[PDB]
Amino acid sequence: DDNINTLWTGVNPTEANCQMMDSSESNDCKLILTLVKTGALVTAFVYVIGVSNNFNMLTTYRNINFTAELFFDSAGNLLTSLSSLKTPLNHKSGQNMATGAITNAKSFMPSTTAYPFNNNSRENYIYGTCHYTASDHTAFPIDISVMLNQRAIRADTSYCIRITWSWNTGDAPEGQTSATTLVTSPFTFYYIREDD
Amino acid sequence: DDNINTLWTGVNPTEANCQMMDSSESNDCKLILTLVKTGALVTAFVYVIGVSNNFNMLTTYRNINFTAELFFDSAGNLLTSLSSLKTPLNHKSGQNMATGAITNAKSFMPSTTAYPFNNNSRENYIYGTCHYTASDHTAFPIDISVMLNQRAIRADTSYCIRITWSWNTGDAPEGQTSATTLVTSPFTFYYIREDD
Amino acid sequence: DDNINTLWTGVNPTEANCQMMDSSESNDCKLILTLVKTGALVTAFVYVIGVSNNFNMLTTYRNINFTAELFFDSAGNLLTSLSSLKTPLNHKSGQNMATGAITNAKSFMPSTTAYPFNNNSRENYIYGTCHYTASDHTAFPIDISVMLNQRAIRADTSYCIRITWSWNTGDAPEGQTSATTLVTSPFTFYYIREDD
Repeated sequence: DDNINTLWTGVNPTEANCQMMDSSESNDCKLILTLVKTGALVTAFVYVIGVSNNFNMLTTYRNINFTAELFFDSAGNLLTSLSSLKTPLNHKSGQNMATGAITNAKSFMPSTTAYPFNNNSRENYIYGTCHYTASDHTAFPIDISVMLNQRAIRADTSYCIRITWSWNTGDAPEGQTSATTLVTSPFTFYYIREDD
Repeated sequence: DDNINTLWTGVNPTEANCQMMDSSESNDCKLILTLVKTGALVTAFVYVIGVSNNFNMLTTYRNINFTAELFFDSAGNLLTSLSSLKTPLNHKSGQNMATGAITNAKSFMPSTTAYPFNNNSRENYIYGTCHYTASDHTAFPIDISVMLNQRAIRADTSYCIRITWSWNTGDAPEGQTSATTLVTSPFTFYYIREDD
Repeated sequence: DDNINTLWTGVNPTEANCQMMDSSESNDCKLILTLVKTGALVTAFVYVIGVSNNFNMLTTYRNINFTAELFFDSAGNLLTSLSSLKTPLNHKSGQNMATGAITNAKSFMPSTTAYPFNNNSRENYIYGTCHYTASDHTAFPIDISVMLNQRAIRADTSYCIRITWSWNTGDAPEGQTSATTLVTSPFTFYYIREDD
């Protein structure tokens, strides 16, 4: 069964499943996250679809960054209370999430052996790029940094994935006319996965 | 059988399988394309090998862009008449194309759930970069755009993939005298795929 | 068995497995390399973790380049005497290398059909980017070149893979004092895989 090789958020959820900004009253966006086991690695594919106004209007600032923090327990279960993503992940079931248990969730996690915790003498950072398309159809470039693991906030935080989208320009992607909706193009990164 | 997880053009076809330029009267290049299923995603691997003289000589201009348009039917069979690629895809058979029927061709296609159709409703694409190597061995950078399912053109056009290669420079990558075959380095992008 | 689809160095070997610099008297770094079969392609995942002082002190210079040269025989076995990597690859066994024989090693190799030997205006180099993280956590960008096949050196050198990391900047990545071990973020590239 190939569907269990995916651990994902589902494609275009009915409602916003992610609270990117602390200032928001509830989930302010749709986080689309797909994790695929591909040999010794995880293929990670992620992007964002703006939902709440204050989030979407971030396009109007010249200097912006927002982070999705995803925290997992010892079994590879998403800790919804601590994480930016507020609905747990599941296997592929069409364009949707399956509803049953997760098979070998742990082997979707970033290797603690390759990406350790609280080790000043090693690094866990992954850097990439993605884009936003403005109303004027110009490709606005978005920086993406990825930090794996690192310090664990809670006693049960056994694995970490943090994704920061940032940008810096003399000009803002968008005006105050608004009537614009923020969406990042997809970013794909790769990491080594933990065993069961 | 792993061979059915790939849908491609085959490696290095005898002669040009793609008519990239509107001005060409026939196939003017070899479009090398690999679509590999990787769980809920498709890994897409693409580059071009110039054949016709007029096509190879694009290296001599300061402002150049070319697009391969791929249209697919409801079963996911390439609509060759409408497409730049004039030869259908089939599974991996060694370094070449297999000759039988295609297994689950639709599950290679870009998801209409993730990528619905824009018929004047919206506007969008996905961005990357690749390079050309000049006779002086210097890496000339080429921009790549990818548009999924933006617009359906004929009644049987169930899926769209458009890929545009462009560059803009004060100098042309090759001189009039230093003119050789146009070849791109491979570009990889990823999309969420439709189900069977 | 999914483990045989992976061919790697293992995670964080106890001792340096790679001699990057010719000036080094023994292995001066840890080469982390993972090759995963992905249909008709191989997903190649590579980065380095510095070990020797001479190698770690590379962080203090403004213009640096180093290359890992990998040569394989007709059976797809790494030729250690010739290669920068001095320890053979094996399949996944947890966070480590398998110890037995290698299953279908040749199919992890770069296609001679796609990437021929010393053939003019044919096949191509691969260019990419990755990063080094300085003490202030600022991302220093590293250019990567990848060369497939191309020139063989010894009579049993049936396959070739070269990886060049280079950089050129107005400032050195680290200060003289704040310098620490040199570690690259992972670079992921793709090639068409030779068959069995």
